[PDB]
Amino acid sequence: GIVEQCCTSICSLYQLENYCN
Amino acid sequence: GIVEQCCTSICSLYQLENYCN
Amino acid sequence: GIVEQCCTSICSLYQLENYCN
Amino acid sequence: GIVEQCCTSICSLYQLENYCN
Amino acid sequence: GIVEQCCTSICSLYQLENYCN
Amino acid sequence: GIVEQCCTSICSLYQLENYCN
Amino acid sequence: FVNQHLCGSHLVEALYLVCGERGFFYTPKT
Amino acid sequence: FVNQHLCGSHLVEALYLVCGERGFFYTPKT
Amino acid sequence: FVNQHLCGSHLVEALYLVCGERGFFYTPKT
Amino acid sequence: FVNQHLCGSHLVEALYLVCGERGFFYTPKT
Amino acid sequence: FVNQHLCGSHLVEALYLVCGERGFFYTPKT
Amino acid sequence: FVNQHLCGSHLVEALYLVCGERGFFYTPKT
Repeated sequence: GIVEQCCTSICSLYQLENYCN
Repeated sequence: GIVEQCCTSICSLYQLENYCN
Repeated sequence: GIVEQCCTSICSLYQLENYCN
Repeated sequence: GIVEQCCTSICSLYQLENYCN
Repeated sequence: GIVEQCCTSICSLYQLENYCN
Repeated sequence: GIVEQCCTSICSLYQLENYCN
Repeated sequence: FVNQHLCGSHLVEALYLVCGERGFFYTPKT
Repeated sequence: FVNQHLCGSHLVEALYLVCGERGFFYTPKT
Repeated sequence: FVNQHLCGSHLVEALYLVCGERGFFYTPKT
Repeated sequence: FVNQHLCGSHLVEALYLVCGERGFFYTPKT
Repeated sequence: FVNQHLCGSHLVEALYLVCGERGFFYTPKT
Repeated sequence: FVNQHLCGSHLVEALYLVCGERGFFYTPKT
């Protein structure tokens, strides 16, 4: 997932990077 | 109403059309 | 109109009030 | 504070003015 | 591209669908 | 200034940090 | 989490997006 | 820089903010 | 529903709208 | 008037709105 | 308080902000 | 295309995002 983990209490910078292209 | 029904869990496309002008 | 006059350089408070319901 | 009191149920106009510069 | 064609004057619905997953 | 330099073509990360508290 | 007073500002974004060339009446009262 | 079709979504944010407990009619046509 | 970290980005939108020609200090700490 | 770097944040809002239950790939490069 | 369907439109704003010159894949499914 | 009066509401979104746990002073005057 990507939105569930972030739309709860915000994700870490390094976590978002895994979805970056 | 219009905001109460939509700000809860989002409304259907056809529901919004009733408020369109 | 309403958007043309406001999306240019912002409208006055009293101007928006004319569109308020 | 400023965000805690406003991100709950919105603050009053006069309250925000205290943070204005 | 995707942003260049849309951030100019908005894209068509069918155009955006090509980027949908 | 702060908005004039950023609302034009976006500012650098280090530039924004100067306005951070 | 604020309230309708700020949540509705985004409901309208999609609302007129549906209409496109049309408009709509928004009343953040109900 | 898009156009009115996306600029108006933010004009409304302030529009109903002025009204608060009131509503308003928004027509992204003119 | 996120949190203050994203809710405050919209509180400021109205905050400086009130000031208009003035500014304000925003601290997403409390 | 900023640039694509801030304009695209709103293009995506409508982009996934179209998909709804679907997703999409966004590249603010072109 | 809406839902992910409107909350994600702002998650992406920060998402591509991190990438900057890069893109990303957004799927409002999970 | 509006002006700084609406463009700055999004500059701040990224501004405090950088600070995260910190705040910042925003003056839509210059």
